Amino acid sequence: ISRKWEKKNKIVYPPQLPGEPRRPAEIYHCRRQIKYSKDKMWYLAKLIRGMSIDQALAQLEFNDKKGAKIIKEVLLEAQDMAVRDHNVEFRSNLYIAESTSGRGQCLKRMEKVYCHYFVKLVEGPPPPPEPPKTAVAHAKEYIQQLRSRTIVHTL
Amino acid sequence: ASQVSIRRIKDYDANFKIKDFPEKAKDIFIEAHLCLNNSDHDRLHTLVTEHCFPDMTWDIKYKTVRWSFVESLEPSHVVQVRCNVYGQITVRMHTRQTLAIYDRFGRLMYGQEDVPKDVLEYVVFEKQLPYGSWRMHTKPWAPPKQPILKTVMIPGP
Amino acid sequence: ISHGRVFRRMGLGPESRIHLLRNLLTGLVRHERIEAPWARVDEMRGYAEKLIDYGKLGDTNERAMRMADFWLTEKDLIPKLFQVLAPRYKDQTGGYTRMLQIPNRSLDRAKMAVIEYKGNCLPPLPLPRRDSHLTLLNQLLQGLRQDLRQSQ
Amino acid sequence: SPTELTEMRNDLFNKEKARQLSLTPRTEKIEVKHVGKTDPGTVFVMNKNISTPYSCAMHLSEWYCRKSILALVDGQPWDMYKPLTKSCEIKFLTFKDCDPGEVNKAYWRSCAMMMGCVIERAFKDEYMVNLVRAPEVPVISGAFCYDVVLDSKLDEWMPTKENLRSFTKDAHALIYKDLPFETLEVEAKVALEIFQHSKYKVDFIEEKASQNPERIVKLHRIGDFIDVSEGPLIPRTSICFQYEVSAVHNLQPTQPSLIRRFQGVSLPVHLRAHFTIWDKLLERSRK
Amino acid sequence: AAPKNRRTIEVNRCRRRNPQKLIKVKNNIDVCPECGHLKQKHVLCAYCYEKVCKETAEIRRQIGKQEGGPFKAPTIETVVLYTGETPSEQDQGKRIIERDRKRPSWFT
Ligand SMILES: [Mg+2]
Ligand SMILES: [Zn+2]
Repeated sequence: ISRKWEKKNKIVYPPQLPGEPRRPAEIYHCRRQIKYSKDKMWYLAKLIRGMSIDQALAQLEFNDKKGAKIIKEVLLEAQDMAVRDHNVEFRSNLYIAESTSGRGQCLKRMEKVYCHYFVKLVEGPPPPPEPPKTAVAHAKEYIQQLRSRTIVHTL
Repeated sequence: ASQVSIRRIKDYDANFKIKDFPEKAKDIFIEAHLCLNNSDHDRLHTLVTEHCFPDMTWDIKYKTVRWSFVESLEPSHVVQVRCNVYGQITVRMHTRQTLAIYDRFGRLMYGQEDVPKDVLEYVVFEKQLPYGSWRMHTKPWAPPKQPILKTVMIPGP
Repeated sequence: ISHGRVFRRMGLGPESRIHLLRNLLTGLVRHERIEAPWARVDEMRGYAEKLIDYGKLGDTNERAMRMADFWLTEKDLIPKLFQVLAPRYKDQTGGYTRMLQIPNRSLDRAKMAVIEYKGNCLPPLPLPRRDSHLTLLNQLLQGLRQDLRQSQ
Repeated sequence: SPTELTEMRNDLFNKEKARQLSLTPRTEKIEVKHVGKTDPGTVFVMNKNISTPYSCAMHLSEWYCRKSILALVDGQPWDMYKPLTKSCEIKFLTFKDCDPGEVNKAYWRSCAMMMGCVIERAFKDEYMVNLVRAPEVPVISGAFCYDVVLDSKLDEWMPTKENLRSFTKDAHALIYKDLPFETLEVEAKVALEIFQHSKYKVDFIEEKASQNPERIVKLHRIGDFIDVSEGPLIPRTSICFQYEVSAVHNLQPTQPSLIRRFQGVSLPVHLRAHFTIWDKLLERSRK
Repeated sequence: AAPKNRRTIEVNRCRRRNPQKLIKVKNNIDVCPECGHLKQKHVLCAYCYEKVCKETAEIRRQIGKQEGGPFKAPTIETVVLYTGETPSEQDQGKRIIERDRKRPSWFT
């Protein structure tokens, strides 16, 4: 029983200088004791891993699994808290920075499974996906490796 | 004016420095508003009662306020005092403040840094009528308001 | 192998299949709109169509009366079939029922479907319209309408 | 030396932009009421001369930003990036509303401006290209036209299909670059006190505001390019997906010069048209 | 039979997180262009359908209250009329199911 996640919304950074880039805000949120396995919640958690909040809600509204509505309620509460307390400007300017599912506590009869859901929303637009490794990049790195060979085992 | 209520003050306190009251009031005002910028709310516990301490401390957590006092426009003069009695004393004050609140990530969300600007106050101190000492208790026709840096939405009914 | 078998398999056998479809069809004739699992409605649509076809022949025919006796269970509906539904479609020669898909069922996440008899009194289903005729692509296609009509 | 003319335009453009933006007196607040069947009855509280309709759209949902293409405030079209100015009423116009009139007009004049920023730099520096105008044509017509005047040395040059292909590739580069259409309201004197290089648009510049009671005009900027148009433009150049300049025309009264006319046709990402329908549409972009 | 060896977390991760087992991102969601709610293309707007089913249920409750009991399927058409709506010239001889709220804008 460790309540660490909800304590990362309390780190008070130092007041920004007028020069440095505006720091993107954050909000951490968690749902505890979801009556649902973790090896099933993981798929929903990974689905919405790298997409903005509104697309995530859209994708969850139309998925069949039982945990979809739990994740949706969690994300809505997170968005409301982010606007109301964490001084976020636009409630659509958020994206799922981290989404994960973890084990839970309660007892057996045959384990009665439980799970927690952990979400970190980061202000700003989604980062673009890592592009595919173009053939020129592969040739460039192969040349780099060919050009770092030294005479092995001598002066 | 209200000498009938102030008779209780004279009887109980037995000191009643009437003209020193503005000085003490200004001192406690600047002190209380001075220690809102350090997370050192323990002394703010004894500088304000539980009536208006919980709001003055909870709605400021995770907000790096940096207040400041720069001048008093004119000397502060006492106002009418009324008075199973907690002694409430109201003091009018024209002061010169600067204020710059920040969010828990360090981004400005109210006021400018120096911007030394004037403020009008109807402050009200209260004190147990014993050991309990002076405590700020409360703070206008229609003075203007400085906007917020943030743009908001008000949903429909 | 199931090449060219048009009948679904449902219920506890052929007979239970006919009885399930019969209850669905009776509900449809009684209320004129029912929400049921998609596959069952798709199986029952053909039967509802042919029921209206039999009902057009009218009371006097005996074959149609026997058929509507079997396929309607609360007999108060047989009047309706022969005096409200079949008369209503004296013009249409086909397609008396519209079938849509709707949000999956909350409990068992089955594929649902609302099926109704065209022209009833009920509030209209939110049918999906096509794009307005004034949209960019439609406007360009309208220009092509004109320019092709004049040439021909 | 055109490569310095662009700088001579942009420097003063940014100068006026900055001097206008600096006029705002410490972030005043305005209230924007939202009307329309979707999410009705909301009250945005925006910044008097900083927040744009996008700043309102993003408040509602990513869907509004992705789908919105123009903004009505006080019931007149208003570009998405153009700052608001007073407590107003707002609504968002898309491509799929029942009456996408204003949106279609804005889309096509924006495509005209893009074709301008493509053609101008298309030629070899030793030639002299001068943009005449973006003649407003109805969407029903079949293509958007842009009137330019080439130098007299090219009278014996009707462009070949390969050069049109090059034009199209360059325009596709422009859309692929994904630059916005910044706007700027300016007093009409910029066109009469600096822009001496306006030789044929020297006529349009009085058409800007000589007709309207006020003495202010609209400037639109793709980025290291400037030109006027008669209405709002779509927010990003990425909106266009299918694009093609088909051919060119000439007007017979060849006394002033050869007023070449460039035809093009395009569609947004939303309203993509299948391959064969697109071929048919192109065939009619040659009239 | 039975396993001969435990299977490691690596093999289990190469099975459980294989793409074939992942949840696919749906490419067919959009916004009801007029109503402004989420929907799939080939399916009805859920909010609109619920607001239709509510009215259908209210109409049917009135129908039941008027027909009395079971086994009373009428032999004539039916028309439903909201407040301040006299039976039109086309609806005479058709059962009327009165309702006591203003006709919905979406009811044509
Ligand atoms: Mg079965
Ligand atoms: Zn809808």
